[PDB]
Amino acid sequence: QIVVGICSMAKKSKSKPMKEILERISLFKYITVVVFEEEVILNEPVENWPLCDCLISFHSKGFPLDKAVAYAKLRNPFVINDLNMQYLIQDRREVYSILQAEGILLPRYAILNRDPNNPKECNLIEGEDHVEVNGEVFQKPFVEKPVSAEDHNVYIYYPTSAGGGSQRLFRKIGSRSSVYSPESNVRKTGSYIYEEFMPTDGTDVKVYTVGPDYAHAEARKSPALDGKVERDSEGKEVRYPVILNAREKLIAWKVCLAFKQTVCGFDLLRANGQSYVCDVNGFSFVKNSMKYYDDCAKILGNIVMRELAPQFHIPWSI
Ligand SMILES: Nc1ncnc2c1ncn2[C@@H]1O[C@H](COP(=O)(O)OP(=O)(O)NP(=O)(O)O)[C@@H](O)[C@H]1O
Ligand SMILES: [Mg+2]
Ligand SMILES: [Mg+2]
Ligand SMILES: [Mg+2]
Ligand SMILES: [Mg+2]
Repeated sequence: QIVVGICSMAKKSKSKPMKEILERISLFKYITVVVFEEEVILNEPVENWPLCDCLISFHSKGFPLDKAVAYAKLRNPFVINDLNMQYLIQDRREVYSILQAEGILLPRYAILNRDPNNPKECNLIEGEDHVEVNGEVFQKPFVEKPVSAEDHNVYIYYPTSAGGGSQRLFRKIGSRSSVYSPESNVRKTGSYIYEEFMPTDGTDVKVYTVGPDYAHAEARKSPALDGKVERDSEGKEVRYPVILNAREKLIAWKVCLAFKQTVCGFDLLRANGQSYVCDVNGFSFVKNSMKYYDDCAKILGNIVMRELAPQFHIPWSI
């Protein structure tokens, strides 16, 4: 049988969507799924990791990407989500750089790099209602994102005309995804991307690809101006229906290919009659959609069969 190896932290490998999708992939007659134990990933050298013919592997906090890369070099499996690109996905500067090169619309932005080596170096000037970054003016409202994509402490600064202060976003704690601060001055230490605030209807469009020709999208309330998480009478976070237009289906095709991540999530801001990518997250599954589980598993299984059936001498059509 063709072995599909799953290599990620246990929180990811044992998540409900993963388990649901792996169940369905296992339904393919000629595929066996092997899920790598976290103790093995963390503690064993790659020479002892299980064999696989196709590798689905992805970084999250604590994951040794260096080892996954070394495993792939050692065993040369068919890789679903490219491993080296996952270093770049961790850095918002690298993400924005790739997006620009693909001709993908994104917010106007400037990178402020703080090198602690040089103290004479100053590339940001702050005024009451704007910053100047590398000589470029960003009037409030603007967004300030840590260069680390894993750092979810993204701030938004309000104009004096709106009451000033700032909204501090963070990884969702229970009932809140952000909070207002009276602080009107930008952060003094660290490197950041400053970007123009894009006016939307108050929602984010979340896109989930499974290869470049399949994209699932849904909307959620933005944490931008209000941190209170919306919850249904059951208890789940409230989501809204979305159908991607032609332009957006093309954005999805480009993002999937440009980052070499078969399974990829990214965010769109629908503003001023266009759609702007603000964030590229890499490996991401939809939660609580049976149709997504069905489609994702079928697409992945078909990708594996198409690629590997020939060398395994398995009958397979188109
Ligand atoms: N330029 C922008 N204009 C308007 N809203 C923005 C802008 N940039 C980010 N936002 C809002 O702030 C949210 C968080 O920014 P985002 O870049 O997604 O941060 P993140 O920390 O990478 N979040 P996550 O999706 O959990 O990985 C977005 O979902 C938008 O609601
Ligand atoms: Mg099977
Ligand atoms: Mg993708
Ligand atoms: Mg995001
Ligand atoms: Mg992100």
